[PDB]
Amino acid sequence: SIKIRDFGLGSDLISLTNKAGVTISFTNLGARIVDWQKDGKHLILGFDSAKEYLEKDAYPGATVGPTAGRIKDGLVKISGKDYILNQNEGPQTLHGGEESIHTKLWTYEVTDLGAEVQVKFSLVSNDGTNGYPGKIEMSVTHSFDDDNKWKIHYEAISDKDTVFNPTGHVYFNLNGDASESVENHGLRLAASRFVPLKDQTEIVRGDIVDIKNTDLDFRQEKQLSNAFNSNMEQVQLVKGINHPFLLDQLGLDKEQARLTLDDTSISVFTDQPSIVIFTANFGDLGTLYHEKKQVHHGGITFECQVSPGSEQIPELGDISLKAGEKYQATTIYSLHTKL
Amino acid sequence: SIKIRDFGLGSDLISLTNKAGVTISFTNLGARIVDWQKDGKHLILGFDSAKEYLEKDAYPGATVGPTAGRIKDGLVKISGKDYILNQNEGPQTLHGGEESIHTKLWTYEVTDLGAEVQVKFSLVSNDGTNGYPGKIEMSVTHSFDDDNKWKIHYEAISDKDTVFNPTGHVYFNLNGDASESVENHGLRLAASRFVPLKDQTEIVRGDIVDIKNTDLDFRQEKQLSNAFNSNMEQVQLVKGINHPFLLDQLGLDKEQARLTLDDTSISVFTDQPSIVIFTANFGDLGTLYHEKKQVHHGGITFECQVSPGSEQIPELGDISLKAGEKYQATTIYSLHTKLEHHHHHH
Ligand SMILES: OC[C@H]1O[C@@H](O)[C@H](O)[C@@H](O)[C@@H]1O
Ligand code: NA
Repeated sequence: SIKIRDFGLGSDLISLTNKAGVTISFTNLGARIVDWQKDGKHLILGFDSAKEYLEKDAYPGATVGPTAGRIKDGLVKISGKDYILNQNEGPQTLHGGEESIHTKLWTYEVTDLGAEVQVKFSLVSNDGTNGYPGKIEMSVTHSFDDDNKWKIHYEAISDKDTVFNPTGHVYFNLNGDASESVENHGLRLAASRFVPLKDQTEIVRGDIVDIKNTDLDFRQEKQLSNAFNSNMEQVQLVKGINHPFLLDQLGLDKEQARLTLDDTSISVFTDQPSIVIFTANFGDLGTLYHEKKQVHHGGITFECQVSPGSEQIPELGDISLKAGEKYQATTIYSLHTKL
Repeated sequence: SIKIRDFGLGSDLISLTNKAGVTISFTNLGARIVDWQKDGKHLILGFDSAKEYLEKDAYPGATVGPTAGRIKDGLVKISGKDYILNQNEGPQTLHGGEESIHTKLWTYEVTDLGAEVQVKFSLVSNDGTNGYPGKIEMSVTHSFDDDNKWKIHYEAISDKDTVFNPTGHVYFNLNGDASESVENHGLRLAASRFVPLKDQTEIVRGDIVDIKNTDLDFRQEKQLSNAFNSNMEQVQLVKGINHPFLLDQLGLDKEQARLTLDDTSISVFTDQPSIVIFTANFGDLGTLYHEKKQVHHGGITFECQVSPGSEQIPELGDISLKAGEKYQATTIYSLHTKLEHHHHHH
């Protein structure tokens, strides 16, 4: 079934309940995922109204871009030309700059296919918006089906050469409670390398490091506490994890990662080359979710996209988008319950 | 009372009924007025869903900006610097460029004051959007009261020195039918001069002309047909009216314009210096409004703002906005009955 309701400030809340009784909800504010629940338990983090997002934290579950992550000095070069983007974190351009697409009301249309329901959100990024050449017509399709597969499909077209590399910012918490650390969760991840950060500014350091046999090797399922109790300078630098992991094998068919807690597991699939993992290293902040004080490590993201830092490490890839070219991306979060 | 419902594509329809039974409605898509009715008659032009606006004509009743009208070659000078804005009408920048504010979903909050209800829509124009320095935090408050006054209040603040001169794009048609020309309406307008357009591109000519005693003089109420039937060059150039009228006496207190049809009048008050009037000179385009094919001259706007062309005619004004300086503009449309005797035949 589908239900639509006012989410606050003119935003809407779209909730889909599949054949299994599983419920997922989104909002046009930032084309984002608001909740995901089973047997009355939430699997991800989210607020209860639009205002909260706006007052507390605008990132959770949002579509971020046009470029996800940090860009050193807000500088990108397009067609051999230097362009300076909005700087919203020191000299860096983080998640597209201030007041980005995650804070806009996107238009949308719901398409019911029976076993699957789709919600297509659309937004036009005007040429010059936050320094980015455009215009960029974008759409993000969130769909949910009877197999408990939540999928995100992106598309974009620009009138001019530009840069484009958005991501989905859902935070998972299989504990179903923000006051509870995800350290008890088990993680498996098909990445043998990672991108170290320079320093507390969180810009990339400049190199690619092999994680094989370190506290960050999750090629074999392991509990998070491990990584969390590590003395790796990199873990110590951010106070948990806040890094791009390079997937070993590319392709939407491969389970790139798996988050498990008890009989509940989330599998991640993407056509992207990297997964940025952030463990809600907020320390004492205590943001409130469902009236629950958030704890350091009370959440974890799987941001699938091209690794940030390509400006300095070209090997990472290239986020350019040429005029007329159609950008496409897909990421899937599949839910499974053991028997 | 207040009612809200989905209007399509994610936009909402906010409907107000005052104590007099008059209803009016708005949508967050372009912080725009959708309808205004009296005794079941539409006083304005509007569509029935959000998709219509996007598919047929996105301007009607919208809030347009950041700069209303045409900027020759999309060129503005901001604090000694030249800036080139999005050019969406040939080399011209018309109504802030492509996919401007009128096309966006604004957030909004409703404030019930009893005899008055306010709908405050908000949006942020990011720095550099369509070439405009920002960011610009904007808000438009549409309000309706028990006295039948519909008021629009604009507010804005920029992080950088920029330009700002927005307007409301409502179209009136007292016939309550798009297929009926407004040439049968009576018009009174407190303006002695107007700004002629150079040619079909519609940029300003460069001069200010005195229209007293011409077919464009409405200081004393006259039927619109007088204008429509005129062969004055300017009328012929645009096939009707599509010009800025320089108000003679400024001030929010003065009735600058009055549009009448029989027993109904719409009075216009504003704190702006000019009123740009466009009479839906669409020829046989025939856009469908409520299943009625719109006729040439099947509507009229009163866009209150600083006149367009100040780039070329400095005398018109200064639409610049200094960083940190707060912009405000107020326009009011008031509805009356039997204000005067208007008994004609066309
Ligand atoms: O689409 C509506 C537009 O039509 C043009 O002919 C007018 O000059 C514009 O001012 C008006 O907003
Ligand atoms: Na809504």
